[PDB]
Amino acid sequence: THLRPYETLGAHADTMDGVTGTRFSVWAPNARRVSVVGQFNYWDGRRHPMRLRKESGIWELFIPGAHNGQLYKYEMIDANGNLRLKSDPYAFEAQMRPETASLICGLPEKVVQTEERKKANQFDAPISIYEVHLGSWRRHTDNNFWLSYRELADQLVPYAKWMGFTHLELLPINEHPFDGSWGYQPTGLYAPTRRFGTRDDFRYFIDAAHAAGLNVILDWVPGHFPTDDFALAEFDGTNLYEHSTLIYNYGRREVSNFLVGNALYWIERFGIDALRVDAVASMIYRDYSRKEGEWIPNEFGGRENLEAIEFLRNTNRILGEQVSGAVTMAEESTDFPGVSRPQDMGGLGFWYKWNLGWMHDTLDYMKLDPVYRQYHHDKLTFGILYNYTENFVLPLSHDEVVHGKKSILDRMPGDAWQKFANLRAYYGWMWAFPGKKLLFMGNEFAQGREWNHDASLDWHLLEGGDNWHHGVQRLVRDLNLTYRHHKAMHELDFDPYGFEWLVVDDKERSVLIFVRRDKEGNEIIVASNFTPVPRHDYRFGINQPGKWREILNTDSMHYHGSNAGNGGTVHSDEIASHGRQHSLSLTLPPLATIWLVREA
Ligand SMILES: OC[C@H]1O[C@H](O[C@H]2[C@H](O)[C@@H](O)[C@@H](O[C@H]3[C@H](O)[C@@H](O)[C@@H](O[C@H]4[C@H](O)[C@@H](O)[C@@H](O[C@H]5[C@H](O)[C@@H](O)[C@@H](O)O[C@@H]5CO)O[C@@H]4CO)O[C@@H]3CO)O[C@@H]2CO)[C@H](O)[C@@H](O)[C@@H]1O
Ligand SMILES: OC[C@H]1O[C@H](O[C@H]2[C@H](O)[C@@H](O)[C@@H](O[C@H]3[C@H](O)[C@@H](O)[C@@H](O[C@H]4[C@H](O)[C@@H](O)[C@@H](O[C@H]5[C@H](O)[C@@H](O)[C@@H](O)O[C@@H]5CO)O[C@@H]4CO)O[C@@H]3CO)O[C@@H]2CO)[C@H](O)[C@@H](O)[C@@H]1O
Ligand SMILES: OC[C@H]1O[C@H](O[C@H]2[C@H](O)[C@@H](O)[C@@H](O[C@H]3[C@H](O)[C@@H](O)[C@@H](O)O[C@@H]3CO)O[C@@H]2CO)[C@H](O)[C@@H](O)[C@@H]1O
Ligand SMILES: OC[C@H]1O[C@H](O[C@H]2[C@H](O)[C@@H](O)[C@@H](O)O[C@@H]2CO)[C@H](O)[C@@H](O)[C@@H]1O
Ligand SMILES: OC[C@H]1O[C@H](O)[C@H](O)[C@@H](O)[C@@H]1O
Ligand SMILES: OC[C@H]1O[C@H](O)[C@H](O)[C@@H](O)[C@@H]1O
Ligand SMILES: OC[C@H]1O[C@H](O)[C@H](O)[C@@H](O)[C@@H]1O
Repeated sequence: THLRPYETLGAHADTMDGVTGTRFSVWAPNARRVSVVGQFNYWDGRRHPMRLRKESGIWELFIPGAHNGQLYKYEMIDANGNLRLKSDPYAFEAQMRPETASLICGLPEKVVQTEERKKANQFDAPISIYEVHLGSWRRHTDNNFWLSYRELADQLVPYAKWMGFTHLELLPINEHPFDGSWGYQPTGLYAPTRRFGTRDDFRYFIDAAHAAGLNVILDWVPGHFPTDDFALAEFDGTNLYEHSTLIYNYGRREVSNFLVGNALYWIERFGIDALRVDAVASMIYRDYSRKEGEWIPNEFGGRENLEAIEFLRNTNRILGEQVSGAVTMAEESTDFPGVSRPQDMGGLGFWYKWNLGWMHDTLDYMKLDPVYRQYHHDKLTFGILYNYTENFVLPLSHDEVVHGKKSILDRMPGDAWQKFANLRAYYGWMWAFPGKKLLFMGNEFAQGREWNHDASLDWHLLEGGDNWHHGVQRLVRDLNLTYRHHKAMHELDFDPYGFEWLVVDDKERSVLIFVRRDKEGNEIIVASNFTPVPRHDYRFGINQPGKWREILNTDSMHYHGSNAGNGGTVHSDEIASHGRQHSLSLTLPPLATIWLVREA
């Protein structure tokens, strides 16, 4: 019953005696005095000094005629007799950057999650995420002004839906004061940033996404305490939200009530269908060793923060009980055990983990010159080995395209034509490899310079006639749309059944072949030739003979590939290859991957 602090704390419309006003409550149990100051009383806190309930530590007071729209603050004298104003930790709407004051409105209406959105999160579901930072995806050209939440509905959602993505993941939209944090250093946890409009424009924007068939993942930030002025730091003159840099005292009921509630709020009150936490490693460790001693099983040097580890665990359980169908995802880098394993098994309790190791391993490989990929087969092949230890998302995130890491396009080897060929052949490996898929805005049309959180994306790359960039984009649209159609590509991602090697070592040629199969037993053959060399009459074993039809060739004219493929429907011919009792002779185009389906 303390899992929706937001439903009662903060500032909410109420009616007393039949006189409309607004009701104010703030948790500040070591204050000597609290007052609401606002427009309604000309920022004079003498007028409306609040009332303390010693039992709970909450200050209360109802102001008549105070209506939503009007800015306010809490002016307290803290526990030590100092004087400061505080912004509402439960501000649902806030002034913009330097202004930093809370606007009064209430909760939006609860949003009920459809059976359709709930199926889209499930492990058997095709899950292709399109990751976006709203502040830098497009801009108005003349102004270089931000697209509003409302303009983002007009543009982003038709564009995400068009491209065939399944989900839409936004970098944090909690209110924060500086752009370059990207939103991962917040101030107002319950307020969507005013950059792009009002709280209800945000609503209108996710409602619009919903209506177009997209789920919305939201980067959630319980890991980074709010360091700035008016934040929570030393909230009532004591260390209230924080511990004696700065970490939340998660062990304290009201703080967990604050943060677990934040999750329910975003899910229940805006209809967000999934939350992700960046940098769990930061949250669950700390720089210094415990110093009480060594009561440490899973040796981590005793810098583990158990208090925080219980928090993630407890949050996942509550989110399971209370809002089933919404899910949570994590990115953790210390190889911590079982971030995506059930809490009961002792895991963190997250549903999917970002597969940072597979992204590191593949890009390195793809980085290399095609003439050396013979000596590094392991980076493609060892991926499957660890796959069944987590429920993985193949990332290609915003973090991999910034700060001196070249764009994903810049890492490819070739002379121009080569250079795009890798990408087209890469993506079609990625989409065929076990795991859900996440891709960051810009990668889809093979942008060339790094992402600039301070600028629109180089959309101009797609002005002009069909070119290399139109080809990466169109391929991706096909990868998705074919990915979504074939149960094989997504049903058994986490079952050893769903994947089987057909050619783990043909190392010299750098050729790799495997299949993905669903629960019925239908298979899809995928073939990648990671060397610029074309390959004809290539032969290898199959489990199922019959008619095989090329459903996607990475190399085709539309993607500005060679356009040279196998031709038409291929029929299996009995020859002995790899002891499978059936073999195929195929064209392995140059720097391209191939996908085959078997015609009945
Ligand atoms: O050499 C001269 C000059 O060059 C440089 O200035 C360039 C900027 O540095 C550079 O950023 C680029 O600015 C880009 C911008 O970064 C990028 O986001 C992109 O803008 C897109 C919009 O996002 C997109 O919407 C579309 O705009 C639409 C709009 O959505 C729609 O509502 C309607 O208004 O139609 C618009 C199109 O007309 O497309 C644009 C671009 O295609 O592109 C920007 C480029 O304009 O380019 C600047 C020009 O050089 C150097 O920085 C400077 O030192 C040099 O003096
Ligand atoms: O231009 C826009 C285009 O959009 C739509 O076409 C898309 C298709 O709907 C979609 O299936 C996909 O087409 C793929 C195709 O699936 C894939 O097999 C591959 O086609 C290869 C052949 O496999 C290969 O044999 C070779 O064709 C040879 C042929 O064998 C030979 O007998 C002789 O005819 O020479 C041919 C040379 O082309 O190469 C082709 C490559 O085209 O790649 C296709 C393109 O990706 O994607 C299509 C484009 O998005 C609409 O259906 C269509 O009306 C529109 O024109
Ligand atoms: O429309 C009048 C005025 O609006 C804006 O100024 C207001 C601020 O936006 C608002 O935050 C508030 O400022 C208070 C601070 O938050 C608080 O820390 C302390 O300094 O008390 C202030 C109020 O005295 O109120 C002001 C206006 O009173 C806008 O920025 C102005 O351009 C505009 O003139
Ligand atoms: O033609 C390139 C074009 O593709 C997409 O435009 C879509 C549009 O989003 C849909 O609403 C519908 O009209 O189909 C169009 C393509 O046929 C992209 O949205 C757009 O950026 C791009 O220029
Ligand atoms: O000056 C560079 C940038 O610094 C910070 O990101 C500020 O929030 C932003 O307003 C400014 O443009
Ligand atoms: O720096 C950006 C450039 O990187 C590489 O040169 C790409 O080939 C080119 O397309 C892109 O414009
Ligand atoms: O498949 C033919 C290809 O051979 C090589 O990759 C060339 O670099 C490229 O220009 C050509 O298109």
